[PDB]
Amino acid sequence: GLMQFTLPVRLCKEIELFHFDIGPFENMWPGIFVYMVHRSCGTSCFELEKLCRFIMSVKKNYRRVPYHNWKHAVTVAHCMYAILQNNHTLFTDLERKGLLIACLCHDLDHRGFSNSYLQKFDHPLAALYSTSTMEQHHFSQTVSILQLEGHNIFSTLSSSEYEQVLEIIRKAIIATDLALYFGNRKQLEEMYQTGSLNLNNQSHRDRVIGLMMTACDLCSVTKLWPVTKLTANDIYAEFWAEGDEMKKLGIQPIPMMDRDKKDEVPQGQLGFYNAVAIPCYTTLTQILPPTEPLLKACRDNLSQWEKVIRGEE
Ligand SMILES: Cn1ncc(C(=O)N2CCC2)c1C(=O)Nc1cc(-c2ccccn2)[nH]n1
Ligand SMILES: [Mg+2]
Ligand SMILES: [Zn+2]
Repeated sequence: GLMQFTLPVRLCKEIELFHFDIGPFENMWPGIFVYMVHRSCGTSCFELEKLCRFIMSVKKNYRRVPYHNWKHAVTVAHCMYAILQNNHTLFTDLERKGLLIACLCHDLDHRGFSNSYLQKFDHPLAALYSTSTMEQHHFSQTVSILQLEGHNIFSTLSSSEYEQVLEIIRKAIIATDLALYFGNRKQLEEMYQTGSLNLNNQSHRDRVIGLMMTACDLCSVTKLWPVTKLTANDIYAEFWAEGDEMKKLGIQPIPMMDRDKKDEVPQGQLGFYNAVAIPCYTTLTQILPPTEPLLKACRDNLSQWEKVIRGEE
């Protein structure tokens, strides 16, 4: 109870900033996550023995893939921490509880293949979940781990509070399906411009949390350029492996996943920043102004990708 998690000074200070990188020391990430729960939610909102066991079961159920791994989990959770600490009073206790866990669990048991590749492979999961295939699976994995003996970190919540947090986590994880992101941000864009946006309206809260989830999920594009650039290699390592697997199924993959179209990557990044990331953090900044540093960082990294194309690196 009187046991506070602490971090060395440089991390103590930098972890508060949107552009924080959690570092190459795997064994520190659990500690970094508990630190963030303790500062964001309180030291009393999870029994440490149950939280510690839950975290390590979540870690065990992430695969050793190049991008969709335990490091991605904790990175996405840190960006959510930075949003929550910069927008203190907007979020309920159950939202702070739910969303950090949502983020940590949001890619549980990812194989490093898209929903598209599962459907074309005809993977069993694609018969069980026709749309948002991996995302329904990640929610299903989250519930399984919550039901392991001694893992139920929500045990001391009322029956209704418990149902509310799992509903928050499910909507949060479903929203990381980027197919759902485009429609969600359009709706939020209209709602904000027309003045109809209302955070007392639950359906509107749900939309805002969906956007926050997209923003945290995409957060490699909001880092120092060397983090962004080197994370991009991991991202493309999964994409090219999927492109390889599409070729094995007899299907020419989209250029994004073709290791033969490596030359097209800089331009594909410009597309991605202009079509997905910049609009995401723009709308998020309008709805939550203290998240402006994510938009600024994203624009700086676009400008770095423009320099790669111009041959200035
Ligand atoms: C940076 N980042 N973060 C997440 C993602 C992303 O889409 N994710 C995470 C899994 C789904 C990206 C990304 O690079 N997306 C791209 C690349 C190209 C692209 C298009 C044509 C040619 C080359 N590349 N189009 N979209
Ligand atoms: Mg995902
Ligand atoms: Zn993710």
